Amino acid sequence: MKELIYIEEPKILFAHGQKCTDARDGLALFGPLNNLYGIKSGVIGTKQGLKIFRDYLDHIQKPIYNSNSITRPMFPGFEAVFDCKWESTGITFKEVTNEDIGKFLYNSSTHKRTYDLVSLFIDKIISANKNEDENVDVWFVIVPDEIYKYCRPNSVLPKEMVNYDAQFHDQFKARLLKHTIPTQIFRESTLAWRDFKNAFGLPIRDFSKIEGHLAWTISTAAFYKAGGKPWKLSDVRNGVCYLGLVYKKVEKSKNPRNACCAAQMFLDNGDGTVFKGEVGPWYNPKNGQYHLEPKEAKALLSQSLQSYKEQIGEYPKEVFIHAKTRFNHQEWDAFLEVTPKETNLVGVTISKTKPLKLYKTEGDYTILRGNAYVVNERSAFLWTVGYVPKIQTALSMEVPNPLFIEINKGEADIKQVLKDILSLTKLNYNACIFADGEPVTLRFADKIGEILTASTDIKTPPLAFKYYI
Amino acid sequence: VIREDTCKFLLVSSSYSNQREGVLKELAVAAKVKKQLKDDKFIIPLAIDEQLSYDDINIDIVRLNAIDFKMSWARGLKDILEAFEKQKVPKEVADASKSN
Amino acid sequence: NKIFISHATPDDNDFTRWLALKLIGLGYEVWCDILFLDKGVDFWSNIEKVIREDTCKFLLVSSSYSNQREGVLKELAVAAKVKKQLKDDKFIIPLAIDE
Amino acid sequence: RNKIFISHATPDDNDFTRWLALKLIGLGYEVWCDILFLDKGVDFWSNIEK
DNA sequence: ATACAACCTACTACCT
Ligand SMILES: [Mg+2]
Repeated sequence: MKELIYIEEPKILFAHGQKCTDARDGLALFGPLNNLYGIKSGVIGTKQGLKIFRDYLDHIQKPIYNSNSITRPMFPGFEAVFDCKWESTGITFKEVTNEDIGKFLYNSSTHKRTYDLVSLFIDKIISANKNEDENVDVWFVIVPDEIYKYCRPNSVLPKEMVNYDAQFHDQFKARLLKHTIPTQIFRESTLAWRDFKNAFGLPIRDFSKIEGHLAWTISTAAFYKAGGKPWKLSDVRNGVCYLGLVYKKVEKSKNPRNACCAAQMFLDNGDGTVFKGEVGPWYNPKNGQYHLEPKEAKALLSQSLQSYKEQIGEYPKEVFIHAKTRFNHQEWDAFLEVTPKETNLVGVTISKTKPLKLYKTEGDYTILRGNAYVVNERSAFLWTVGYVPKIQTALSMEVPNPLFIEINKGEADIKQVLKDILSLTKLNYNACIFADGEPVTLRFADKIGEILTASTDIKTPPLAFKYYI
Repeated sequence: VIREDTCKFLLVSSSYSNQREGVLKELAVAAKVKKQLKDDKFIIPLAIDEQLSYDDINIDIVRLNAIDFKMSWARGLKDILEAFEKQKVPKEVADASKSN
Repeated sequence: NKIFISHATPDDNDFTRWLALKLIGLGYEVWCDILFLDKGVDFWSNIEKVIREDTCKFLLVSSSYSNQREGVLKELAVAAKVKKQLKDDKFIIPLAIDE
Repeated sequence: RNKIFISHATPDDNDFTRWLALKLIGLGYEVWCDILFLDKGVDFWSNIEK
């Protein structure tokens, strides 16, 4: 009968140098680190979409409550939290006609339909960015639910109503990377869930008990997209750089390729957390192989080390490479040929496939979050999802799944690796929640990869995450 | 504490607190101290409930100038701080460590 | 269907007693704070309830003592709100008694 | 007797009233306005009358 | 090209 080890919950940092575990509570009490003056919003869509967005923007300012304010904290309003203005008066409208949407919506080919709709929105975006004298921080694209339903890669258009990825969101964000415009895509049913009902006279999506959670998530995403920093890590060490590598399949070309994207996190001399991407997805011409060539591995590590040195002044002491795959010998030897003697290379594999479930004997709740089961000096299990005493509820749904964290290559302390991963799980800026399951490096590398492998014509993409997430 | 300690009496005005017995007792005690202390602005109602109309506030409050928290809490807190600095309400140096 | 008379309690007692008794003798329901020998625990709450739910007219004894009396002014404000609610222009009828 | 009283519809004439009050204060005139000088938690009608 | 084990990704569907 085996033993477990507990890893303390990490604390994130907020305004006035105040540490907390919950992002929502820390934002409510102290506030963001940045001082944005206000958010100027550009809205694209039909007149109904503009009305929906204006109504939601007016609704945001007033406090919003949930069914339980212990499990899910309430939203006290946008300005009361972020201390900046995001009002409906600063809205810039670029109308898209319903007739124009219907002209391209009902087409035989899903590729042609999604390309036409994506181009219809992007043409207005770029025309307003270039030929209009007003400044817009974030562009909010209100999308009718038909466009969402009928633009999926595998979606089929009913016969009665009859490169680049066949997906509205990824192709939309991939074709806007040349102009560096942060965009937030909304569905009309998200902000007006009450007005869309099913055959039984009830809404399809019920946000009655989680209205404040929706407000939290939307407001945090909008604040991050406008150039604000809501929080940052507090316990991360100096001289260590975290890398996260994700491979994606590219079906745009005739020959399948495995594009590898990365995410890089570290600490600058100003105590600010530098978290960005690592792009120019290094491809592999062999189908089914998710291992980098020596040349591409050398290029990746050289670029990462050069970026770290430029931002700091010296090469990192430690480098951690979180990947969902296992590095092989040739790729690791290629990696080691770039690192200097002072830089220690550690390659960690993070997976969620191993089926180990721990059931509490005498309760209706689940295993505590932060528990670990160190298999051996190079392998452990980490429970990043589970019961959180602070919110008196579990992040998982039925029984949480563990993360099998294994130090595949290099020498490092396994407990330190688990602590680093559990601290990374607090850096998700796409959502305003308690810490999620996967580390932020792998998740954001996946988010980058899902967009960079949509459109082929991306020479040098930006590094900021507001253009991807 | 109402009689000997407080310099300002903030009252959260809502539909629940409009006719609550304990809140009314505290309001009566605060009114007594306000008359004793010759302080015209001892009681400050903060209107936070949109349901409770301005025509339904209780008799001890219907004459006072309230702070509107209905539309925005940030504006209400700005008004509270502006009144506190204008009325020379005693305060120490700001410190988030106490709140934490 | 009551008639509320607002006055300074110890100063305008003669005229208030005279008018209240005269109105009672003429067939009106008069609510005055001097027409209750024993006072209950809830006075101000009961006064506001009477003004909001019972009275149809609000006679104000306008004198020098009742000009700036806190209780009279509070009742006046509540009566103004009630008059606005009932859409009656002549709900409040002041009585000038002081030279 | 130095104050200058400005009467207006409180939530509808706010812009012009604020503009005029700030201007008149600019040239050294003492101005009393309910949107800039009326205290909080005070008997506002008695204060206005006084 | 068949059998297996040990790893890998892509694309939905439902809950709150
Ligand atoms: Mg997002």
